[PDB]
Amino acid sequence: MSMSYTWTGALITPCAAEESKLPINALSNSLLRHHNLVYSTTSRSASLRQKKVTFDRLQVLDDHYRDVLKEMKAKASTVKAKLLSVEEACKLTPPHSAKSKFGYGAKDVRSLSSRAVNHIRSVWKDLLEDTDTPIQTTIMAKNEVFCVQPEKGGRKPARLIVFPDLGVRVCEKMALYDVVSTLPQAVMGSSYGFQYSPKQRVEFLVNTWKAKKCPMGFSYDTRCFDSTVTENDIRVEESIYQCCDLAPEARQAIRSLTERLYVGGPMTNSKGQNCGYRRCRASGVLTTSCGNTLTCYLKAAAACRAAKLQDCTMLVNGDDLVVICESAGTQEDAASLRVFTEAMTRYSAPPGDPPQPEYDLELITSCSSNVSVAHDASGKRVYYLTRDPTVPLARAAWETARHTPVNSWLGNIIMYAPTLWARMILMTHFFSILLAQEQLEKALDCQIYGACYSIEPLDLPQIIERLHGLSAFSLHSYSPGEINRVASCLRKLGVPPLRVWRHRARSVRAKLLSQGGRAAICGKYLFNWAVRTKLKLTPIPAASRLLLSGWFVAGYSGGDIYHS
Ligand SMILES: O=C(O)C(Cc1ccc(Oc2ccccc2Br)cc1)NC(=O)[C@]12C[C@H]3C[C@H](C[C@H](C3)C1)C2
Ligand SMILES: [Cl-]
Repeated sequence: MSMSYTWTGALITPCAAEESKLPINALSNSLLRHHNLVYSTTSRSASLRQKKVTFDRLQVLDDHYRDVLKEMKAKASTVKAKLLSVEEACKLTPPHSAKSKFGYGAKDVRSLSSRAVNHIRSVWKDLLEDTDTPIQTTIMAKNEVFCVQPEKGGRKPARLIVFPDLGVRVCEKMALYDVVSTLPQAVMGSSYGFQYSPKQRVEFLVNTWKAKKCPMGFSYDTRCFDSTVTENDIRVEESIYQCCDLAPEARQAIRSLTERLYVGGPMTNSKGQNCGYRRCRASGVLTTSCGNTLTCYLKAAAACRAAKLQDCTMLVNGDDLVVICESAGTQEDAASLRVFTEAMTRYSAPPGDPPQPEYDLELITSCSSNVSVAHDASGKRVYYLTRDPTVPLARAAWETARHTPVNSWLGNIIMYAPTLWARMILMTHFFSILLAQEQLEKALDCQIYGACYSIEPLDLPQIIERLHGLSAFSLHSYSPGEINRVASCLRKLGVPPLRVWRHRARSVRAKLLSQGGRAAICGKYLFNWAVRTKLKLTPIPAASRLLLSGWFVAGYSGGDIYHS
């Protein structure tokens, strides 16, 4: 019986200028034409999200709960985590990270400047000596682009982001970075979804589905997960971390950061005004992904035991949960789900949209995607993940008409490379401009699982072949449903139908060819689909000579992480 937030009256303010509408770049229209369906959320709607996230939490724990928890601790107690030298942690800080309120900035932290490392050290020392005073935090409204869908009641309010000053953030890395990158995997084995690259996630889903006599799966959408995480949920997370073999110093920091940061604390807007008090999960700390995954898995697994799902498998990614089990008859299934929801609700994690049993894999949506099918060169059946490309496109359009620090279009191209909307529209549309500006060599930033990475377009082919396999360049005969969903979308937004992109693709693939080197290996593999005479595509050598290690290991959303 504790509120997720208390508010003072202070508005959530923006620090910069917030553009809500698409500018009208002549280039933007080379992609999307109905630029009035595209929109970005601003701190103008923050008060609506505030109502949504502010609620009371009732939570009753039980035997199933305690049994699973105990099993988790057991596995946790077999993990050993080290600390991180100020230096080591400083390197994990993104070049563009928010500057500290204490004189220095991101580059100063990255460049191990003196003033910075001195504050970072005073902060660390303060964590060891004071284990009670609530650390201060800032609450900003996020600004993400979407498309207008009248079927949902128009537009959606901006999401909130709550984070601590850069000093603290670098400490968090020193104390927990190694833990949140190892504890998760060790406690929930194969259920931990961040250990998989696209090719592996698909493989884990299909295999698990096909491994059931009469498969039955569902996705469980939790209404505002972060807001439901109770203080006991966070102290429980801590007790799990504490199971690891930690340095007496790392233990004091972890305990101190839990009591002072994670379990809640006060918030101020950009103007330094007292905004409110948080008593639920902070969206912008390092343990956000690890914490949500651990806690989402804990409750879910215990609910499976109250509902009696038969031989079930779970795949968790933060607050995103998908469950596949053995069917017990459509009616018994519907009922096992209602008890599942009832158990979850008791664990302080009610849902938004109530879960619904599904019997067709390709009709399940987890991590905003679904399995679909296509065929490789030798006409073999190949599975891959995809989604409605509306948002992806509406954003790929906004990022063409306004410069953005991190661009999703490159993340989508990588993660959804085998899809047809990514290959015929994204690759085509972008490698296009990266020629009308000669930037095939210029590295660009993008996020994956939260971690930030610097990637060069000219390396996409090797990368893709690594996450999706070589088939991803020769997939044909896509399922009609999919082909149709994309086409339907393109018509909605105003994006030239697939045929137009086929033409553009042949062209682009050309200027890229009559440019040889690497720009021609991209036009060769990334566009072998826009030419009748299809050249033979074989294993890329420079595809092995690349370690994508850090990539798919753990999740770091809101963790202010930068991988190099
Ligand atoms: O922010 C995150 O924490 C985050 C998590 C995430 C988890 C599981 C996924 O499983 C899938 C789902 C479909 C295909 C393959 C795989 Br493994 C995909 C993404 N998003 C991104 O990494 C992304 C990467 C790229 C593409 C999207 C949007 C932005 C840019 C954020 C997800
Ligand atoms: Cl179909």
